[PDB]
Amino acid sequence: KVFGRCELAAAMKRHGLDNYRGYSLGNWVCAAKFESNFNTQATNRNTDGSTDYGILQINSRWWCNDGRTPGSRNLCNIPCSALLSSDITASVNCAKKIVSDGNGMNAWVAWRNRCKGTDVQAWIRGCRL
Ligand SMILES: [Cl-]
Ligand SMILES: [Cl-]
Ligand SMILES: [Cl-]
Ligand SMILES: [Cl-]
Ligand SMILES: [Cl-]
Ligand SMILES: [Cl-]
Ligand SMILES: [Cl-]
Ligand SMILES: [Cl-]
Ligand code: NA
Repeated sequence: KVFGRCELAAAMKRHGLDNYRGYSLGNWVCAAKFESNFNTQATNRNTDGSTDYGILQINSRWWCNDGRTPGSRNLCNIPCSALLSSDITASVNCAKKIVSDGNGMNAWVAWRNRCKGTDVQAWIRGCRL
């Protein structure tokens, strides 16, 4: 599924991601924009052989099982395919773990490089929330 901007903001808020660990909703929408362009089915293969999955491009090195990332963990206790669903529950619940791991949203390099320090409220501007 390719979410609309405000549609995704609303779904993230319903799943409790707004201000989670102090990160306002616009931070999460901005991250999803640059990770996946709001496409739940996005996948991308990393140089180390791991793969990133879903709207927040969650990595199989640590967070989900795909059966093809040697030496990896599955700390969200999910198949990586669950991160591609039109229902964002699994991605949100796993993102909550990731953002709590110590480095906050810097875990998403694209958030650090493209969202951090910017006017992230623009990503939710105009949305009925
Ligand atoms: Cl689509
Ligand atoms: Cl957009
Ligand atoms: Cl915001
Ligand atoms: Cl594996
Ligand atoms: Cl594990
Ligand atoms: Cl699995
Ligand atoms: Cl949803
Ligand atoms: Cl980047
Ligand atoms: Na894994």
